[PDB]
This record gives sequence, structure tokens and C-alpha cells, in this order.
Amino acid sequence: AIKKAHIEKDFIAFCSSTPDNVSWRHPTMGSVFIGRLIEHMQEYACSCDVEEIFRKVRFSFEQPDGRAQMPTTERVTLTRCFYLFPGH
Amino acid sequence: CSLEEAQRIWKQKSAEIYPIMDKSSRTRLALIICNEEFDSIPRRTGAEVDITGMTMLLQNLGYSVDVKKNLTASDMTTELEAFAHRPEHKTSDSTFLVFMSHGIREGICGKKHSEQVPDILQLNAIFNMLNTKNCPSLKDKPKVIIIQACRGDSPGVVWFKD
Ligand SMILES: *[C@@H](O)[C@H](CC(=O)O)NC(=O)[C@@H](CC(=O)NCCn1c(C)nc2ccccc21)C(C)C
Repeated sequence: AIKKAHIEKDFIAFCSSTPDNVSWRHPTMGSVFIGRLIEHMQEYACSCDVEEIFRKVRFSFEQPDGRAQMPTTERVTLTRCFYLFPGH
Repeated sequence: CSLEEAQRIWKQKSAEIYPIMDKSSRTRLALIICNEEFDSIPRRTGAEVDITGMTMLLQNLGYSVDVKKNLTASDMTTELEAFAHRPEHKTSDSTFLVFMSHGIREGICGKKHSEQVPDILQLNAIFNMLNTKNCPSLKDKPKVIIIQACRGDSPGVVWFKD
């Protein structure tokens, strides 16, 4: 009756910036991290999975604008693809 | 929010997909914690649309979505401790945690943080509540943690010559 499970599995953190560094948030338009996350979640939600989609948004920040920040994915323990089938 | 029919997906890296649960009997849950007023440090103007956008996004995505705002690191663990127990997890295929605060090197900060008055939820802690131990309805079931907060004071950058 007593079996074992991993204590840590299936996670994924996504932050706004790398360590040591800052996150921007514009007064009338929210966090530039939030905006961009949302935008990408909409279009790629089931073209792609969450590892992919979180890659893409990282890509969209790459050549520094004036208010640069690189999103990072800490501590992913996803074992499988998280496809997010919007509408099922 | 763009939509469906692509069975290509269930025939790719499949059975390394996460098993999704039918749309009729789901009780999906998601948590937004977002702080805007702080006792001592600059008010987070613009944080609303963070809350909005994300709550609509999540909802759109198939999620009942709780907002709580303006918390200490205390009420962060205690509320989050509660999100762990919610029995809708048993009939859920996943969850989405999001935090939105100021932040320091170590962690997300709460209502009262200054350098003499420190208030920090470690990213460690978010994980230690939401695992197989403290949140057992969620094993073999994905959980994403979305942290909008500053990680420290430095701007993003190094110079290079062209
Ligand atoms: C972290 O402590 C927070 C980010 C958070 O809410 O998670 N950082 C800040 O609030 C910064 C202030 C800030 O982002 N200021 C926005 C400045 N700004 C303006 C006026 N127009 C912009 C367009 C695009 C990006 C930023 C813009 C810190 C640096 C105090």
C-alpha cells in the first residue's frame, strides 16, 4: 500500500528578468513583461507548448531597447510537454 | 485568444504530453497575487492591467481565477497555503500561480518592505508549499509560477563596441 513519489516534479517558474537585474512596468500600459506574456499566450497557446511559448517571449526581448530585460525560466521540472489545448 | 483543431498535437511527442481532463467536469483554479501599495517603497502604478490582462488570459484559458492584492509576506504564505488545500484541485489538470510585486535578489516582497523593515517571499517558498508534500492533489500535474517582480537593482546591460 505504500509507494514512492518524487517530492519535486511538474513545475515551471517564469520570471520577468534575470538575477541581479530589473523589471520594467509602464504607468499606463502595465508591465512590459506581463503585456508580452499575454500577447504570446494568445497566439501560441496551441500552436505550441509552454516550454516553447516561454522560449518565444524570451526571444522577443533580445536586441536591447532602451528598457531592456531578459525573462528567465527557473526550475522547470516539467517531465512532459505542456500543450494547452484552448477550448478543450 | 486563438483556438483549436490540431490533432497533430496528440500525435507528436505524445504520452509525453500532459493528460488533459475533459472540459465538462473541470474545476480549474489559478491564483494572482499582486501588490500595489507599500508602506515604504514606490507605489506600483500600472499594476492593474497586469492583474486584468492576466486574469482574463487565465480565465480565457479555462481557469477560475482568484485575485488577492496588497499582502505581507505573511499573508502570502498563509493565502498561498490555502490555495494548496482547495479541493477543486482534485478535479484539475493543472494550475497557474502568478505573483506581481517589487522584488529583491532573494525574493518577491510584500506590503511593508524597506531596508530597515524587510518583507520577502522566497521563490523557494512558493515551491515548498505547492509540491507533492504540501499540495498532493497536484502530482503528475503541471504548475506554472509567473513572477512579475524586479530581481535586483542593476539595469539589464553590458556595453559593446561596433
Ligand atoms: C520592480 O521593482 C518593478 C517592476 C515590477 O513592477 O515588477 N520596477 C519598477 O517599477 C521600475 C520602474 C519602471 O518600470 N518604470 C517605467 C519607466 N517607463 C516609462 C516612463 N516608459 C516606459 C516604457 C517602457 C518601459 C518602461 C518605461 C524600477 C526601475 C524603479
